[PDB]
Amino acid sequence: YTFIDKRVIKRTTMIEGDVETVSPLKIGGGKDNFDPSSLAKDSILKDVEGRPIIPGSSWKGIFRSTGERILRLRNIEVCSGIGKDYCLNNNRKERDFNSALKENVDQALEIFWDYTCLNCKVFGTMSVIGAVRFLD
Amino acid sequence: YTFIDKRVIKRTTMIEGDVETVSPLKIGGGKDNFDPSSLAKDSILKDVEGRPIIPGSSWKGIFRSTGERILRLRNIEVCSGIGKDYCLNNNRKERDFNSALKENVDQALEIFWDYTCLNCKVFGTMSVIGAVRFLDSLPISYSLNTRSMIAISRTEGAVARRALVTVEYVDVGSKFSFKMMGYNLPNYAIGYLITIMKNIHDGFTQVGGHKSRGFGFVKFGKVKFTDLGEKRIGDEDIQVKDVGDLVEGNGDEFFGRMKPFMEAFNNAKIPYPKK
Amino acid sequence: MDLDVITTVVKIEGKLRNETLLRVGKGKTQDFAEATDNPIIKYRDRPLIPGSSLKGAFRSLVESYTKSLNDSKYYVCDLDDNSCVSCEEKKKIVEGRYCIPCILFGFKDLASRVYILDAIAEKYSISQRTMVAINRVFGGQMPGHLYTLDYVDPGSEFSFMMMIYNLNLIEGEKDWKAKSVEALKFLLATLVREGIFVGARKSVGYGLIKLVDAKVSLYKAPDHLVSPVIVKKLEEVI
Amino acid sequence: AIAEKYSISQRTMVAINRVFGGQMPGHLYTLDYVDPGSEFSFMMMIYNLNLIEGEKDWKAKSVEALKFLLATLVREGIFVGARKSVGYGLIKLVDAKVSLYKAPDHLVSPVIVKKLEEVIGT
Amino acid sequence: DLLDIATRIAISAIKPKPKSNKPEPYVDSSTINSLLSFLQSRRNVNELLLYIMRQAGRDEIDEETGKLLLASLKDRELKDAVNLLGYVKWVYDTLTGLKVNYNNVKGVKTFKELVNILSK
Amino acid sequence: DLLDIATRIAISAIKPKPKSNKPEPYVDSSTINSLLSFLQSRRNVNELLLYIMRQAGRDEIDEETGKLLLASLKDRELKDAVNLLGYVKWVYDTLTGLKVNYNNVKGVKTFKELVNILSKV
Amino acid sequence: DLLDIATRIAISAIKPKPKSNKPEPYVDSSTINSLLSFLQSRRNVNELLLYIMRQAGRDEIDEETGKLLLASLKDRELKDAVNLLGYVKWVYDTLTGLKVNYNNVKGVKTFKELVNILS
Repeated sequence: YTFIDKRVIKRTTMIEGDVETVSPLKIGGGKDNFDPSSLAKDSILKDVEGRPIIPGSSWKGIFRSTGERILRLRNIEVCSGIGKDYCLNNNRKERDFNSALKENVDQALEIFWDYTCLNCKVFGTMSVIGAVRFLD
Repeated sequence: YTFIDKRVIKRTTMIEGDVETVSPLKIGGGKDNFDPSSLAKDSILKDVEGRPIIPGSSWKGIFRSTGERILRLRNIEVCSGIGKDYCLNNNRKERDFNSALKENVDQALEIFWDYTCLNCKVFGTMSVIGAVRFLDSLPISYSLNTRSMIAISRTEGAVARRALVTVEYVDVGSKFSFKMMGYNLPNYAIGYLITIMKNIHDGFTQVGGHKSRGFGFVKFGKVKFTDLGEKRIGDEDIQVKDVGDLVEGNGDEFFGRMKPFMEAFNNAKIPYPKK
Repeated sequence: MDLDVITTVVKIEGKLRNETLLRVGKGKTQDFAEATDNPIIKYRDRPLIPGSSLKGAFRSLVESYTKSLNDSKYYVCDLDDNSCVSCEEKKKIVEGRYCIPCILFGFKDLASRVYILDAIAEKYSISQRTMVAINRVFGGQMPGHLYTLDYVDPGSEFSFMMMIYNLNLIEGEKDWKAKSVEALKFLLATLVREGIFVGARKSVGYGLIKLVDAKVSLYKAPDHLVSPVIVKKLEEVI
Repeated sequence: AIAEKYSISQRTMVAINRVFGGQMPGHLYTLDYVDPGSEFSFMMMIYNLNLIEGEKDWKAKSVEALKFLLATLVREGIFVGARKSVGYGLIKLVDAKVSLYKAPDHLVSPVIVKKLEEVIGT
Repeated sequence: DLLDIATRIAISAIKPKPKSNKPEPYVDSSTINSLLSFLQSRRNVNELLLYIMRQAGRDEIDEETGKLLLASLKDRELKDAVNLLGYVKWVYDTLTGLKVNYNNVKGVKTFKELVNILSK
Repeated sequence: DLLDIATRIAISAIKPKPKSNKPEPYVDSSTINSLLSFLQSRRNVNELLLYIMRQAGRDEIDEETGKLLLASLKDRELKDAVNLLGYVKWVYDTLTGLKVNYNNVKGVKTFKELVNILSKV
Repeated sequence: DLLDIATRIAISAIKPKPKSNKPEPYVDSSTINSLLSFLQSRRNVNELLLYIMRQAGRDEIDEETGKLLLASLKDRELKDAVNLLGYVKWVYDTLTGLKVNYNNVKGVKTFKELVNILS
């Protein structure tokens, strides 16, 4: 039950890798302004020094969608982790979880372990922080 | 003892330095109060001059959370500090301290010493003041930049755009003046604070709003450590090698300089709480 | 001790510049000018530091200084102790144990010789900061402990005025009841350079006053009490 | 003295700290203050002392002491009332009329009505 | 008097919000507290009016309510402005806490009439 | 006279407060002291009415007691309002100190009746 | 002070766009936000002037509004520039939300005149 409990960090895993673009890459820069010395009107997201960084949000979204596809392939039920559609809401256990938050923590942990999916318990869901952090 | 006794100040420690943001930091604040200084859209707890100061309250909360994590890792009985107290109300001996507040001041001192966690003594829980004090951070080379996450993506379906959202953060490379002070802090407490600071510096702990998306990561490039007063406070303190009084330098060599303090704190049998 | 013969009148008047945002409490009373359940105290839309709070902070700092002196001749006694006296000199000789905080800020058996006025603000600005807690389990959730506090702007002048009687500072006392002038000078130096911490939070850095400059005017009774004898800047005094 | 324009305010203060640094509920008190900007009707009478013309012998010293007290009241001010350490209570005479009467001739109307400012400092 | 203006503007601001799931005031107390905080922080009337206009343009403020506020604060001193804002906030808080119906306070123009209505 | 009004107001304000786990009146002595202090400091009757209305809206002052206070404190002089508030405070303090049950005291509408009730037992 | 300049700039900018099938402003709030963000990030007044000139040349800012911006930001410090840009953004938001008509507001010189109009 250490997976959900964030009080104690009993392990720490870190992956540092290099991403090489086999195909051309275009991360949308907002298509609303071209502040730096870009090339086309639809500028990609870049640092003030011109460095075209990749947002951590994009990594998180890509990983979440790929995991959704993988779990759907493995016939494993999974939340959508977006909008008003997470299996906390789908299972109608949100009110009980909110009550348990003020109440004994063990009940909240049991609820979040039994009535919860994997993607929105790993990447995180509403009012719960995910276990994994994505950097830029 | 001297650690909880604030009548006499036998040791003063000052950790002052600059903090550099290696990540798009966003502290937030004022989400329900959109009355800024006419700068971007989302308030990020900035002064009226337009400078995004990092709140001391956030610094504390971060320090207390990291210390709680560390102590629970080291098998130390530490509770939360929000709606309860370390032991006290959590313990059976709650009203005993209140009774001893009036008379037998030494008895009350003893109750606190044997019935509290380390974070209780270093941060204060109820009717008490912690041995340490944080301050706000003043941006020096701050730069503001917005970003929009309006993207709802495929949504695992057909719709590719349903909602919209944008955020305003502090761009990387900004510099903030960081200062914190401590009173009657023993050697092990100072080493534990340095351990918390090193955990923050390495990146294991993050400060900000979008921590899951990798928004808060800060590092120290120049931090001064000035110690004034006695070298050891309590009998539980470990006699550390005399590193002097003025400790400074780059962040890496700074933390390499505070190795005796962290080593002493790790090699310290913590008496309280007795339980 | 001696208080009926007013020999030296020392007046310090300066500006207290608030370094970090300051919050002073009040009796939870309500007024139209505020919308917070726990606002800061002010007189007619003018935030001010009550003289009582400054007196308490100064007394606490002086007591800490005296106890750090670690000398038997100078002691600090409990506020609620009825057996304490300001001075307990005995002729065993003329050696006697005095209480510097009791001498300066008074006691139940001796009035204070250091009159401290309030300090109203001129270029003030009230700022509201909202802080919420983070539940340790399921980090990030706000458990509803959302409390918003009022503050003063980081930097605003305050009218500071303090009166000291029977304690020459510019010239000083030779050896009679000394170490009180030294304690007062140490307190003033701490206030000017470092600045003391006052306020409601005082642990997250909320509240750090500082005295930028103050003319020290000395009024002596025999020659001319109304006309100042010597006027000097506080920096030269310390 | 009565303030024709008075403004009474209350300011409760717990004001208790110890080694721990909290507030003990036992030590808690509230006080009521008249706000600054209240003018009190003040009248004082002196017999057989020429504050204007001056006096001689011991009467001269008495008049000098009275002049000193009046000058201190007008310029510096006098603390009176509650705790004087905290700046509670400091009166200052704004403007005064000094009417001198000499018996048995000039008692219906004063010979000279001069501002106290011009009397204390000459 | 200032209180009459405050009552009138609070009445104009307590109008029901059109197209809402539940009967709620068209203006929220958070907006009023934000007005007070903005005036206290900025300490000027011009940008206070600018903020009021921006809020009114971004919904959450009735057009007539914004017009009345602008007319009231068109030429006022800082102390008078903060006094009026405090009175408005207190009156709005009273109306919200009492759950007074809008239709029964559509004709009040003074403060005494509102007091009589509340008492009865 | 004014004493009867004050007694009725105090009786209305001493009714037990529902949804409170401890037996206590609907209002608290702190509220009465705040009322008196606010009236003294502001020296205005309309501001006092605003304070009363806001306190009633804060769900801490009984609506009947608030209506009684507003009815009494209109077209009334400042001195009369001060006297009425002082009488209300004194009657409330007496009832609190004597721990008078609201059940056997809600049926009196005259100060003399309250005096007789207290004297008899 | 700065409010009058901001109101003049916003009024000049809000004039209707020619050959437009819809009654739309000649410049949209996106441009104002882009200007403010550019000033906040680049933090160079000369770069801000160059960006304003480029936007004017891109037929996004009419020449009169560009001239007003250049005159009002010719030799200003960074803090004054960001304050003026924020004032301009807020005034543009007010005008857009109120759906004011340029034909009855063109003759505005001071902020007080705008206040009087919005009454």
